[PDB]
Amino acid sequence: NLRGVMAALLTPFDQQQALDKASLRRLVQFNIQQGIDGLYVGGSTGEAFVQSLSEREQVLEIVAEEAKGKIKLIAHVGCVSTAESQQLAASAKRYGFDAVSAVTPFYYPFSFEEHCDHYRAIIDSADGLPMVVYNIPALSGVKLTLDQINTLVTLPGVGALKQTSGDLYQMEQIRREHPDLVLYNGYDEIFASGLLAGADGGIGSTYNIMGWRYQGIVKALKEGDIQTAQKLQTECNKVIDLLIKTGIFRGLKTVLHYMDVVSVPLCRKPFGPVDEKYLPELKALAQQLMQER
Amino acid sequence: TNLRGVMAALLTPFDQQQALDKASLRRLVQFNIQQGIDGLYVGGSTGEAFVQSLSEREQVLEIVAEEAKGKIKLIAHVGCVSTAESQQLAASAKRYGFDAVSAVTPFYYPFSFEEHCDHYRAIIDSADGLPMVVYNIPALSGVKLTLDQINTLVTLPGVGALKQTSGDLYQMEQIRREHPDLVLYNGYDEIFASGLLAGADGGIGSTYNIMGWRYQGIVKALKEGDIQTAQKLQTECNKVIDLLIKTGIFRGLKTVLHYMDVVSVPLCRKPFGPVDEKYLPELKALAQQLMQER
Amino acid sequence: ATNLRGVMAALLTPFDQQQALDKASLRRLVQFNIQQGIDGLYVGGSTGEAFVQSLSEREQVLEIVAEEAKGKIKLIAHVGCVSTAESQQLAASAKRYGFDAVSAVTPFYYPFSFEEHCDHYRAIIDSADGLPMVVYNIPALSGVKLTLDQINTLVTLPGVGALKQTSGDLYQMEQIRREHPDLVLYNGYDEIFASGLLAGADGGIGSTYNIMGWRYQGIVKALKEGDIQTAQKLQTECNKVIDLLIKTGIFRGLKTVLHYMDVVSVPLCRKPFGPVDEKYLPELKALAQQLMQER
Amino acid sequence: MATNLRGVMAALLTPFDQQQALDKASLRRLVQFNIQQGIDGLYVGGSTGEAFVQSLSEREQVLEIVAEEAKGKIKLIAHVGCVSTAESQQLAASAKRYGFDAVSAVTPFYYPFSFEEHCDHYRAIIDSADGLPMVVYNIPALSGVKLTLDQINTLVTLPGVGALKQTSGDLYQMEQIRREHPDLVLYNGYDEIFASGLLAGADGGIGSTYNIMGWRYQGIVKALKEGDIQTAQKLQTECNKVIDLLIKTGIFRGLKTVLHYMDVVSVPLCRKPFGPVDEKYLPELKALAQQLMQER
Repeated sequence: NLRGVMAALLTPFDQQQALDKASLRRLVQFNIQQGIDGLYVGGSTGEAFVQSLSEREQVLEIVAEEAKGKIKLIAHVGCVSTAESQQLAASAKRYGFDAVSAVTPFYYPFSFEEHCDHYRAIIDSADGLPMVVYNIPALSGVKLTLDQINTLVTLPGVGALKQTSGDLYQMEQIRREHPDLVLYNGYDEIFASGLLAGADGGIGSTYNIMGWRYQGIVKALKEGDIQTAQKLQTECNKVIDLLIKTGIFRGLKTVLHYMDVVSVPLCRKPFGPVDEKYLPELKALAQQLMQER
Repeated sequence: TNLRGVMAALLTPFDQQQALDKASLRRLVQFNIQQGIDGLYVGGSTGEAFVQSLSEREQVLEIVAEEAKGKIKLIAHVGCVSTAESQQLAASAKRYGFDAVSAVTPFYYPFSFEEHCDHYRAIIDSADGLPMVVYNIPALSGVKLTLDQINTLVTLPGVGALKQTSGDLYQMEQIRREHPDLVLYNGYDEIFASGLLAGADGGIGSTYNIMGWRYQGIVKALKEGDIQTAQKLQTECNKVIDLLIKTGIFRGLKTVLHYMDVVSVPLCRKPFGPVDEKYLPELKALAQQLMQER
Repeated sequence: ATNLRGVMAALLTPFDQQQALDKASLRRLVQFNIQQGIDGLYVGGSTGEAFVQSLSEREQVLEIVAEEAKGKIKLIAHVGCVSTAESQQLAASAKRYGFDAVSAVTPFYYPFSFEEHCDHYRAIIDSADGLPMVVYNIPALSGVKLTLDQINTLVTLPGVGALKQTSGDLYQMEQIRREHPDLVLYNGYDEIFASGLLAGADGGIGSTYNIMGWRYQGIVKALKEGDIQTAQKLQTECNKVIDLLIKTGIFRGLKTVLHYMDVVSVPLCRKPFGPVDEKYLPELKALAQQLMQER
Repeated sequence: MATNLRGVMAALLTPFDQQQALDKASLRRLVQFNIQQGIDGLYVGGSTGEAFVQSLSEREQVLEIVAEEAKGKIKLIAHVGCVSTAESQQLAASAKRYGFDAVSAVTPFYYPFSFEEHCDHYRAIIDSADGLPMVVYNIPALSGVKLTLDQINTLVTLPGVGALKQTSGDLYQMEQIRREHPDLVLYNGYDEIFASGLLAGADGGIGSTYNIMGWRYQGIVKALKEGDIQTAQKLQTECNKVIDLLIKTGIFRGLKTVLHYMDVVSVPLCRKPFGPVDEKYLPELKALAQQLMQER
């Protein structure tokens, strides 16, 4: 079962921008400890697009060694290139991941038929692991229609859709057309509303530092406690407001650093460092979250 | 009391000659009242105000007031590109006894934010006491405001509410967080349930004319913590919206109301065209379903 | 000329302190444009602040401009409104006043199907009673984004004799010319006039022609004689002015310059348009001086 | 002449074999083909070279081979841009080692970087270019990065920047850039508006279609220089008939196909996800190759 609340994993680096293996392992265990349902590895949040294929494979392998069998593992193997995506898909299979995922190839304009074959090819290389289609127009620049999304999710081998879109009319339409589809809400800031619209879970960057809040929203809605669901979402959004100001990945890494999970809170260039004017708020947030749970 | 609630965006019935059908207008107002609607938003996009003259818009305002003043809440959309024209309608809404005025951000010409603010100020002055409902609808106006700009508009002297026709529910939550007492109407019918959850405390929509009770049912369900009921109702509303978008929203609604014996002639004004005859069976069946449901 | 090709100024509508039409200034502006050697005037469009004017006010301007310039220069009446019926009323008036053609922006605000847009133009053409129609494509303001195929269909509708192309896409400008060798095609963005002509436009309609139309005529002439350098220098000078007008506000900046040229009595635009920022007056006054000396 | 970057330069394609691997023989043939039609230089490793579906070592291999074939004969610009600053720096150092005349980098994409981050990205690559002028690359349609004129002005005035490849159809901005930077090397990016772009202020251009008809673009430059507007328009019109076709067929694969018929490229395939050319377009593509060879 792929339904659930899963954190989009960050990739810790050292002062020289190389992978910090010890912090990667610590972050994986940290997520498992807070009760996350699984991890989405090698996606936007893992800074995969500023990593080489071998670096992405190194991360996939380490995460699997640390969490395989404990929580669900989804490997985002998407690249612009189909061949590169296939290589990562085959490696994900070798490492024992539960599923693979791929963002719609970007930069170059591709036809819908080309997108479809891209997914089919990756699915073939995944050799048995279900595919999680990844729709994120804001970053990819690829704007799919409802009909096209329906076609992609019905392709043989596709078992889920990560929907990073704020269009909750479309979210409802997708659920209506696919009653059994695993549908992950992609924008943390509308999680509650996304679930109400039809999503049955979610994948997000902020889950790394407060995943229990999202689990709390799932529970609140299940119990019909709208008040609690809204309060939790509101608190999540106060945090998201901050992270958007500071820079999301580096802000999260900085909080995790103050929690003693991540040794060095740096992202790879061109991402810059966190503006020191935000440290007081980030330190206070880490303290608050550590006390909270 | 207050302006919170579920308000239908009133349609303007026309006769075979594109002229106001007074009889059908009155029937539609009473029809909405009987559905349990909290009020009516008159003279906005749904009323085809932008293809009507000022005199025609005033006529609709006056008649609706005669039919519902004192029974339900009445909000008059007096917005025009012109500030002076908007002011004229504002003065008329006051004269007819409306509860509030509203104005879409002036469109077509690119205006600076300062000009948008002064526009609202001038209309509020002419509204002579009636609270202003700011109207954010980027998809149609082409005006894209930032959260900071929206906060400034809703805090202008005389503003008492915001009609938020935006599918951005992160911003909906941000607005609620910044203005806990603000009257906030969800503008897109298709995400009503999610909009309320995010922070809206009511809504204004075109489809309320034929199934307002369903939206009232969503408010009740969420209030009683009945998530499934709220979702099921929203799903049903969206099945209707799917159809209406295919047929054309205003004319599709008028056609359903026609089969409900409310609107004599379901036509919209040109350039709007007629409903494709192939959709009549579905619209008639829908009208039948709704009537049996209500 | 026995055709509609040429350089036509998009006429501004002078108002008094009460924001009411200033007839004396309107007449002066019309004569001023004729004196500049303009080929014609495009009346009642964006630049005339038509969308903050009533139907009767738009008609009043049409009548006056006709009284002043009919038979002297070409006159195109922009009768476009969101409403088809309202557009038809203005079309009938334009015919009665003796305008040479009518024009209409793609109806906006509400989303209309392409078929509805086509019927809209057909209806107005019917009311124009013989006057040719100038289709008006201006996506930036109207929000209507037509494809090349749709534009081709619109320009070939019975009764259509021209297209005002307010688009910065010069690939599409060339494609339109390639598909319609005889079509009258007006470049709409003053700031790319020279390049627009090179791409295929055979004339233009613009707001800034009101204060320096002779520069645009100079560009047409320069290109006709193969004097690229002169064409570029003129376009550059036009853009220096356009840079300023965009900062000050185009319509009010233009009106202010005209005020200093003793053409417009009160350089005000109608609300929500605000007044010019006094900090710009020095530059605007200097520009007026320069333009007058240039003549 | 020795250091001048102004001119008409083809955005080089990367020929592959049936297995999607680099076809060195065809790459060499394509370089010579461009030199023979009088091109002023080559822009290598950009969008057109399918760089974003190539690995760093593959991009370096192409850079090295092109240098061996054309260094000293025509100008060579190495597009070393990657989303990652470190990868870009690696390519920049290699470009200098191979003897390129300049480097270039597209604004990093996918992730929403701040303007300050874009600036530091360019500064870092410029440092690694150790002497080679930088050609800023503005192409919003593909990168999704929309810069303001003020931001473009800041970028082109960074120490070490000697040019800007402007892939934008906004000719008002093209003129504004020329007015603000009278000595800046400004390349028109959209082939379909080349003539108008030069008139607006560009002093040269870089484009994909130059690979099959570069002499036409040189013809437009000469025409405008001589004041022959009719000839300039005629050439642009013929170029646009071709561009209309390539947009329908797929630009890179359509070009490779024409080059295959001109006996330059062995196998005209692009790398997946790019699909093959729809066979219904082969008649026009073959006829185009015949026409161009006749013309040349």
